[PDB]
Amino acid sequence: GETLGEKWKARLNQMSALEFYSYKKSGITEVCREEARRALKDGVATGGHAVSRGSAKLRWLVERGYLQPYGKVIDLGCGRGGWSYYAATIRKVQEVKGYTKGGPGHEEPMLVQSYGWNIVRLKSGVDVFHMAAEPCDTLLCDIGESSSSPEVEEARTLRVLSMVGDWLEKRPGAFCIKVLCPYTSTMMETLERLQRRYGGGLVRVPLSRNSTHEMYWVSGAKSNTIKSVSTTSQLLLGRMDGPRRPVKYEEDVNLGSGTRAV
Ligand SMILES: Nc1ncnc2c1ncn2[C@@H]1O[C@H](CN(CC[C@H](N)C(=O)O)Cc2ccc(F)cc2)[C@@H](O)[C@H]1O
Ligand SMILES: [Cl-]
Ligand SMILES: [Cl-]
Ligand SMILES: [Cl-]
Ligand code: NA
Repeated sequence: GETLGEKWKARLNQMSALEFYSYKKSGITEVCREEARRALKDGVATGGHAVSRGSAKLRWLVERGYLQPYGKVIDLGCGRGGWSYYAATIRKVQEVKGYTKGGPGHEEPMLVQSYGWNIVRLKSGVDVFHMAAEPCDTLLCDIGESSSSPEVEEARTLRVLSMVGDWLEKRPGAFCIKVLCPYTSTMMETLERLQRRYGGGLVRVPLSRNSTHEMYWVSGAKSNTIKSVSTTSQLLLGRMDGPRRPVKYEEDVNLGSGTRAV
């Protein structure tokens, strides 16, 4: 039986360019990035700006208690560093190590001086699938590239989750892991097994675009896998009908400036 998410994906692939353009942000939550983009383009490192939209996504989770970062944070797939720099502002966090592949077509770490920047070490040139897991207190991972093929998205998600398992075996107390494809029958079974083994639960972040079914597996959630995924599928399906709905806005995160004592 085709799941609601698989029905959503088939409809998404049937949309014309114009339908997709109007659908992808219909009714979502967004931060306005115009000020940060201008400041970062002008080389301003001290204005508090987030380096990417990722800081707002992690903020949404942390402010609601979906995880409580602390201690040594490892950020797999850090990109420019939006999760790493947000984590560095958190009182209980004491060290942030981000790893990202970089190279052609992939974002490099951005060096800025938001609050806590001196406890952040971002390393490019690192493929985390070839990296030995190391102990940490908080494990973050934001890897997963969209594909028009749900079979490709499932294969990519299984690859991420297999890799993350090696890190979870070190028993971090807090975690946030992107799940690109939660919506196939096989994926829901896999995620249920992983929740039984490592805990946590799935949450949909409302800053995600309607064009992806990504959910985050986070240590502070506790929810039925099938219900949480199906509720998201129905939400995304419902937004395909009717008029385009307005975007809702937070102000972009401001991460301040200055160093931290450690
Ligand atoms: N195997 C990999 N090893 C290391 N880094 C990788 C690997 N595969 C992908 N990446 C990089 O992961 C980043 C994913 N970003 C992270 C955003 C970050 N949390 C922030 O807040 O700035 C999200 C993402 C972007 C594009 C996309 F298509 C899928 C995910 C990227 O920089 C990858 O190069
Ligand atoms: Cl990715
Ligand atoms: Cl991927
Ligand atoms: Cl929950
Ligand atoms: Na690059």
